[PDB]
Amino acid sequence: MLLKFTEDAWADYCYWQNQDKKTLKRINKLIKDIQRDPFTGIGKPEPLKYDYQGAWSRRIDAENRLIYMMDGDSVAFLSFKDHY
Amino acid sequence: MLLKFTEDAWADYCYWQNQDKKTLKRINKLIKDIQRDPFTGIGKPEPLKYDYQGAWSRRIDAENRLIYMMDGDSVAFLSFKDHY
Amino acid sequence: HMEAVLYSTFRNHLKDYMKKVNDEFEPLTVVNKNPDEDIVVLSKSEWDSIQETLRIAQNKELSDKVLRGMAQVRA
Amino acid sequence: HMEAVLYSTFRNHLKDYMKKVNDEFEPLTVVNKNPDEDIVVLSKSEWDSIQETLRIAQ
Amino acid sequence: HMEAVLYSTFRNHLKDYMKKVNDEFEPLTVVNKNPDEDIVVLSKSEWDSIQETLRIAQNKELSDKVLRGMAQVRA
Amino acid sequence: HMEAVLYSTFRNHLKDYMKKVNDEFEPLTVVNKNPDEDIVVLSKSEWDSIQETLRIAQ
Repeated sequence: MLLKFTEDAWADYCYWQNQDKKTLKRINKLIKDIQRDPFTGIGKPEPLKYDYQGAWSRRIDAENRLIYMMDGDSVAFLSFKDHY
Repeated sequence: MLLKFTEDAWADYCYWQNQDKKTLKRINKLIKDIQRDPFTGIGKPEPLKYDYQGAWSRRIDAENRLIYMMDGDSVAFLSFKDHY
Repeated sequence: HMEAVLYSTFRNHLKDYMKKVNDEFEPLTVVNKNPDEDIVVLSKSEWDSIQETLRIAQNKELSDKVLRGMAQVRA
Repeated sequence: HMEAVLYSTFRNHLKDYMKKVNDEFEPLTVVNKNPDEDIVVLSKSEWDSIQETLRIAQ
Repeated sequence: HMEAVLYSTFRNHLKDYMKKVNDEFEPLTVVNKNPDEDIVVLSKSEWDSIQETLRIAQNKELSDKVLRGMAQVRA
Repeated sequence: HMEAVLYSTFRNHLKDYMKKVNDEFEPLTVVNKNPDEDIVVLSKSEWDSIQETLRIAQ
């Protein structure tokens, strides 16, 4: 199970690395749970529809979501922060 | 039951008068129901809080709210259209 | 395009129609005499999917971020 | 703006909830013991707006 | 601030605290040992009013129109 | 969205529900018999997030 990051996702991941260790731990717990099973588990996974079909969403907190997608033997993160 | 409109609320009401006949009829039914009792009735009357304490809300449709307030023996309308 | 049914047939096979919108994963309007009185019944699963998609769609910055990223993952 | 009701309460007051769905413009989740019977009930007015927004995202 | 209720006190007297939130119109927070599990307990009436207020505060344009209007009516 | 929970089920599985609202970040309504005693339970995270928005308005 490879872990892909787009540039924008890695930028989001490193923002939470510098700010808020608690949110970083939450994101990490979600990544572990995704690695166990990308379709079920904590953070209420929800598939997205229409022009975002193929992408999935879990809840980091009330304001932020972890957008990811599965292409074969890998998980690809699209976002870790909702607004800057 | 005296009826007050602000300049902006009147523009909202004049918008629905030329746009949708059906919205105009719903607004008119709410105004009729505010007159019998401003705090209960159809449209789910809801009081606003914090900086809007005093104002009240009713549902015109899913997107637009009827926002009013009391002034003794009068109802002062604040809005008939949420966003333009 | 949505499957329309009568309120009578709806109240009759109530619990069965609830199992239909979840299995079929399809929305369903129950129609009445008043063209406004009609309502849409949907599965909570699809609803959560629509709402989460909507929250991304309402935010252009994040929609742009997601759609761009999705293009790079497929390309 | 979401309200939730259990199935038993929703079935006993079915007609009263159907009317209120289109007057208060507040969707209703019908919570069951089997979550695969859970449904959301909303006015068609609200559905067309949701689909209008998704159309604007295009 | 907010009234803080211990987890076991809240659990034992849940029916009583369901009455207190609806008569005092005030939010309570319930706390256990793990502060990541802290919850806020609200009156369902207050919650609908808070949602309505929150819907206005998210519309900067509607927020101004309402707020400017209350001033004209107060005069 | 909104879920509804029987108050006896809420009481018996309290710690599990305080874990659920803080993991899924959704509100739930706890129903009793008197509907004027109905309560909404939400996470401390989502609460602080709303109060933050309401004071940002000022």
